[PDB]
Amino acid sequence: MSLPAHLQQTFSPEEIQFIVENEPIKIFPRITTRQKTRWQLITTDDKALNNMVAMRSTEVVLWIALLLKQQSKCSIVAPQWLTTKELDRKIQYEKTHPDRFSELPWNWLVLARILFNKAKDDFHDPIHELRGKIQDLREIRQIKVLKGLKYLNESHLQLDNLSLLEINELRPFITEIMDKLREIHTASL
Amino acid sequence: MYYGISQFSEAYNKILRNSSSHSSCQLVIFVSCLNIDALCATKMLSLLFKKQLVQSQIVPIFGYSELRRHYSQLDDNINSLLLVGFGGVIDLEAFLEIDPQEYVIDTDEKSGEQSFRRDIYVLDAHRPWNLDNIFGSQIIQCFDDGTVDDTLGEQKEAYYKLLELQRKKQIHEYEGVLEEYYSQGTTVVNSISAQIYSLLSAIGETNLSNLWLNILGTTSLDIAYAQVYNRLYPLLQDEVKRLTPSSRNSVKTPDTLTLNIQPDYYLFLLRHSSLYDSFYYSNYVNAKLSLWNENGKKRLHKMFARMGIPLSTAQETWLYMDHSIKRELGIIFDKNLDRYGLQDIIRDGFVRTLGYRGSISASEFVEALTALLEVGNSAQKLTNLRKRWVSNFWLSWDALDDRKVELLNRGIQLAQDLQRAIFNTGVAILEKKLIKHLRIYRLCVLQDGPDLDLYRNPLTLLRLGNWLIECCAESEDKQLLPMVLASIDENTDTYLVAGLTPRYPRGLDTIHTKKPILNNFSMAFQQITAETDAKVRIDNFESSIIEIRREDLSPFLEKLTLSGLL
Amino acid sequence: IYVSPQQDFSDLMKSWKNERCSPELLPYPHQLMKRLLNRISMQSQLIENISMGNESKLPLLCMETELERLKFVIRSYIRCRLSKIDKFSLYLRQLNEDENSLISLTDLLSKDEIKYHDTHSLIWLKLVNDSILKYMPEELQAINDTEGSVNMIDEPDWNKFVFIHVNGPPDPLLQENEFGKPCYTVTIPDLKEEVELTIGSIYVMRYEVIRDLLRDDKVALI
Amino acid sequence: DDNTEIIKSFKNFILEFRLDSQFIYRDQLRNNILVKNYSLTVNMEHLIGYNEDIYKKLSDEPSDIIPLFETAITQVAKRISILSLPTFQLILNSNANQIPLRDLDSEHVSKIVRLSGIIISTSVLSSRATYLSIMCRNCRHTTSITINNFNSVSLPRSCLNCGPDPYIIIHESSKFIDQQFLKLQEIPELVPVGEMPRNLTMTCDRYLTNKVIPGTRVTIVGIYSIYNSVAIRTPYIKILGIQSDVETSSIWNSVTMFTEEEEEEFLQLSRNPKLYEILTNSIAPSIFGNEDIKKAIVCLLMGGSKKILPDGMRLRGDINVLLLGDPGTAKSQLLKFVEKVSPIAVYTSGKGSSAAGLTASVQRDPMTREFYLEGGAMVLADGGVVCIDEFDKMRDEDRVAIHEAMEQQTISIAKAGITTVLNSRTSVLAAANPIYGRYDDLKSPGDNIDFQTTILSRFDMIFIVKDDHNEERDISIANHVINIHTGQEENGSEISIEKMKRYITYCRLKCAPRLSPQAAEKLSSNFVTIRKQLLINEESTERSSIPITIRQLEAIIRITESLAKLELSPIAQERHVDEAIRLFQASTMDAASQ
Ligand SMILES: Nc1ncnc2c1ncn2[C@@H]1O[C@H](COP(=O)(O)OP(=O)(O)OP(=O)(O)O)[C@@H](O)[C@H]1O
Ligand SMILES: [Mg+2]
Ligand SMILES: [Zn+2]
Repeated sequence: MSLPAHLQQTFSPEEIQFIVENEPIKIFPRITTRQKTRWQLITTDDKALNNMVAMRSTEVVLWIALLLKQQSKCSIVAPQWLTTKELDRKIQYEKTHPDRFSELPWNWLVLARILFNKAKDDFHDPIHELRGKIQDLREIRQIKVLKGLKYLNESHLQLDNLSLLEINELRPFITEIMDKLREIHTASL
Repeated sequence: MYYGISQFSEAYNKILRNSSSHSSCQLVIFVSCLNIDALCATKMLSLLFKKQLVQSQIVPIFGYSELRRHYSQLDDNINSLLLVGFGGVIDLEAFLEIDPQEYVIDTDEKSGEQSFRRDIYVLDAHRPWNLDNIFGSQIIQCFDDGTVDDTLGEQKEAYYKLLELQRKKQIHEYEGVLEEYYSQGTTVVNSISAQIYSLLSAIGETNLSNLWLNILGTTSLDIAYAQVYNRLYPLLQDEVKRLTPSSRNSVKTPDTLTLNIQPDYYLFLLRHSSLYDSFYYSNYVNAKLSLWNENGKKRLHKMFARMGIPLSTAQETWLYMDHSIKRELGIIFDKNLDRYGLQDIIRDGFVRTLGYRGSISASEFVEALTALLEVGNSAQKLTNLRKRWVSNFWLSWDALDDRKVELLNRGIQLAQDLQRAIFNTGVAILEKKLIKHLRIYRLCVLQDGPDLDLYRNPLTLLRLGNWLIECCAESEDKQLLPMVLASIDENTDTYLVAGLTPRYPRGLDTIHTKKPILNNFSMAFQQITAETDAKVRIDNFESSIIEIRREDLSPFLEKLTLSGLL
Repeated sequence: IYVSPQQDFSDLMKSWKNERCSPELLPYPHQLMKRLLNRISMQSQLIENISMGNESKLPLLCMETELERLKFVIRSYIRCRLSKIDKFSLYLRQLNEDENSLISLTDLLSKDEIKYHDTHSLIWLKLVNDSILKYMPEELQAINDTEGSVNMIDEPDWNKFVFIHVNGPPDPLLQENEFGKPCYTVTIPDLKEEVELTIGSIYVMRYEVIRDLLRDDKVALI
Repeated sequence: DDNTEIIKSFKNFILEFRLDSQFIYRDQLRNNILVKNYSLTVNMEHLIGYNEDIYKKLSDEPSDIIPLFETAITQVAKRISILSLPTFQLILNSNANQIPLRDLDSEHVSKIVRLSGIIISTSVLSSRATYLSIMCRNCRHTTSITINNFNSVSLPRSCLNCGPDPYIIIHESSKFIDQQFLKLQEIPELVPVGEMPRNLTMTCDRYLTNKVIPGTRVTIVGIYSIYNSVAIRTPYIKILGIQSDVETSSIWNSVTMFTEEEEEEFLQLSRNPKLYEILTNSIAPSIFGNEDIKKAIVCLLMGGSKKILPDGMRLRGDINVLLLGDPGTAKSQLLKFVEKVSPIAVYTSGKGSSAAGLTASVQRDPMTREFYLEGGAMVLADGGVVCIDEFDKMRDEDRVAIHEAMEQQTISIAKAGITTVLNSRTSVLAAANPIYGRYDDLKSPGDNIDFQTTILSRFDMIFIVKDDHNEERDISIANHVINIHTGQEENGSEISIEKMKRYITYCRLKCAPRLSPQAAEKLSSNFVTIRKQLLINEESTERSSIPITIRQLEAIIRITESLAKLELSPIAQERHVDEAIRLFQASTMDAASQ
């Protein structure tokens, strides 16, 4: 009908990316917009862009930041959590606690991919090390997800600190299996 | 008018000022469909315009007729037009029926200059420049490499005095000097990619990808015009030195990119085939050993035996060849190649590597691109063939990207197959002694070969012509003579005649070798066509390549022999 | 209560996500959508005015990209709503046919949705009447019979499992747990269970039990 | 010391390799572990690219380095799958030059080599030891041994007083793996001048077992080692990777192996409105004319559908074709092409055949003195096509052995105390000449055919090809042959051999159409008409040599079902019935009327 079948009940990865790019990010403007034309946006705030000074930290939307970066008019400041030391600490936390998930940002995977593809020279640390750390974190979380999938039941279920992309990936299977279990239990009564 | 070497930045700024508006596109680029140098130059320009967010259209073109058609089909919103790889020799104003009055926008009496809605930029390496485009016309802008100021002052004065005008004697002298200037042949003086890189350096947008494209464009000329490559090599060396990181101690990473000046060899696809194949399917090796008969094969086997490389090891592919022999190859060549006269195989080339991927040299990359251009995959059939070639242009364009490596591998395989086919055709030509020798020139006509279809493309015919020129002609101590190569297609019943300039022995620095040899066949062909009546086609950009009807070749060759203007 | 364009965009995104992940058809935000359409019209006029008249090139690109993003969001939301209306035409018609029901399609749908619903229902009814229904006896000539062997009216799956993220008030229902964190308590009548939802925690709950919290905006579907 | 460094290097290669943004081997290992596939396939080009020193070490001493690689793979798998599993197998892929099987000699001892051949025999799976639990007879000392299957190991000679060899293996606590033996012959085209084909012994372990069937060309990557059965060693090959052009897994199982990209290529091809013409043109492109025989060969390759009734009766679903014609008709070339294109096929000469050759043979084992059954062309070509050239040359005795195979699709053996019923579901394509070498129209058909009616009735379609001297056809054939001698459409008018073979396999494993009532009515009417015509055509002097029985009705049904299967159509309509009837009239009734 109006909506395709693959877009029903779930978001496509492009939709998840679109949702992610609405979040703020820190940049270093390479031009001086502030006065001592004017952005007039209706979805986000335009005060930050107008009051932008060279080599001064400012906050804008991620998609606007990428658009500026394409023109080489701003250097994206990578998130603090995307450092080698912080990723190592998160890996250690994951290893020490086999029952919970590390408190990573809900958009860590999507943001990491976007920044690796678009902003490669902005990172202070080598890109390959960050890729390896992210891969290891992903495998550990996959092991935890597989272990936790054994407790599906007709009642609720809790998955704390799980990111948005992982939830999007797992939504079909988990939802359908739990729905069928609930249907069987309801029929039993 | 023309722009000097330092005016490239001004021309680029003019293009930015005029043809830049996000509302609609106002920039169109016309590209020669069968020129690797033009392909690389247009790729560099496309990346540069993408950086600045300039809306543009890229249209491959084959021949002057298609240029006229496409220009007639152009819209009125095109402020600037780019002619990359052609247009230098012909009169664009006269050819394109461009009348400046119909193209003007505003005229200022005080300024003395007129503004025109459309502008045309010519990036042509061929010579001689057409003085109408350089000194007469204002709409046509030419990207000169300094030739006009270096050597065309006297012709400039003569043309200006002709325009400004007992006087009959002065007019006679000026028109005589103009005719003498116009009487010379055509050659290539510089690489367009070099000029684009000079522009980028002027505006400071030079990086490693641009340098790689410049290297490819420059080395595309090595096969034919080695003097240009030798002149431009030191600058490429210096630029590679400048752009390379000082420290290489860091271990390889998946994203590491290397660009080294390593010893290259005059061998065919050494790194993507076997050593035996590399020596076998090389123009220089075959020329210096005559590998088209059994004696050449015996000599090659004897050479390989004296180098200490087993025949089984030599035929092994490059990747899996024994590492000891691969490491010693440089020394082995240093001590053994001199005996068999292959001392020229030693050379320095550019090799590019990506992290955890194979390493490919510039010559091999150019060979793959040319193979993709050639075999990648009455008037109606001709149009369909030219459409197929235009389509192949885009496969070649895609191969230039680092993400599309499968296309590069396919091009390498097609290059191997094409070289094998050309070798077979050359063996057939030489065994049959089909190369007739007339005092003025040599002649070779293909009529009943096994692979006649492959030679409808001008590039494949030029490849075969180069193979034949290097073999048994560059050697033998025979006086240099231009060669005529013709092929036949039954599906259309017409010929593809291609004149080829002679070449001095490769790698023989001499005063006479320093001087170039011009290609005079365009003038003779045009004169014969105008005088005769045979419905010949001179629509190809390379004026030396024409299409001749089946019946008229014999009279055409008779007139060519009797003309004596070759 | 209008606040600012940013809040309107945030509410539009929340509504889009909830509609995409919700089993039922949620009420239409009439005022918010009217404001958004008017703002889009004014912004398009402003962009045209600026364009008609090089430092100003980047801002214009930003305006155009933002307009495209907002248009895409609204388009996806409306198309999802139309698909849901397609899947629940008979349900609704039954809602309207009942007078004791509190809900009315005028509040539950926009005018365009009402027109689309009526037109599609009429067209499909004409097709099925000219094809199949006219041959069956009078007893089987009703497209919506609830007394048959299988009910023909497809109601929403009330107990569908959905992902939620507890955010709390932008609270009488709020209470603290043993560990000192704010929490919500909901019941599952079928299983006679009590589930404690902790603020900031992701859960996979049944839609029916979380319906009130979702409507009050205390939780949001992921 | 050095072993630990080698293991660390292999682990780093596994955990660090990447060509764009996917860690190929890490993800591959995780995916393999997910489906309980404890192995890892490594492309040697990637290993060379990552670090040439590792490749040099691997090539220098494969038998000592590969186990370290397996240990590294196991450690990485444990890291990636278990949140704090037998030894994993390493399978190699390479593009190095293939060494002829006969060129393998002393110079290639203990080296990784690539070669191709034909599998002629496979053994029964055996059991090897990996983890052994042992105990001493006297002091009862418990000990364990870990064994790798790469041979340059034994029970300790001295206990840890106890006599020599004091340890006895405890079986219930040990772990074993699977092992198989294969015999690889050299390709017929690669054999030297005037030499018999050479055999080579090969071994495979764990996940490389049950991968090949006898009679299929394969490419093998392995180590050229030697084992002492006194100054000599018996050569053998330790298989490290098997690459074949036939999906053996999908042939012996109802399971079908085809990538999603394949499945969707074969659906698009089936959607072509004129696939029949493409396949007809794709068979024997170098042979002029013979369109009807090419269509018959297409039908034979596709085959019909087999039905098993509730009462147990089974109906044949294979199509047999006979070619009786004059010399120079290109029958043998068609047979060779059929053998080349079919997924499974055996080319045999009637002259050079026997009863025991073509069914199964009782063979006594030299050692055990026990009788076993080997297999012949109709067991080796099970599920395929048997091309019996020179059909006429075959002795009566030999010939008579084929009837049950053709009709009942089984082989019954009662010899040397062996009572069994083998399975031979094959299609027979035979070529033969008349009694006098040409079909003399002066003599009656009965005098031109020495075949008894019993054998002829089993052939679904019989083609009597007569060479007629027509100037136009002669000139056309001469031009075609001259062009062939002196001399690639691939524009949708023809598909290569590999694609056709894959499509044949897919169609056979996917579709089994059925006749519609209209098809049945039309077929019954045509059968009645044909039988009435045959009865009318009879002459008092002789009875029809070419028979028309219920088998011909079954053959026509099979042809219709094969035509329907050609397009992946679940149902066969009158459109296919018409083509089947036309083919039958063009071949069998054409032969009978004469
Ligand atoms: N129509 C044809 N097109 C191409 N080649 C043909 C054709 N007819 C015959 N030939 C050639 O004629 C030769 C006949 O040999 P072939 O073994 O194929 O004959 P045959 O029909 O099996 O006869 P025989 O009964 O004598 O064994 C082959 O080389 C075949 O290539
Ligand atoms: Mg024969
Ligand atoms: Zn003991």
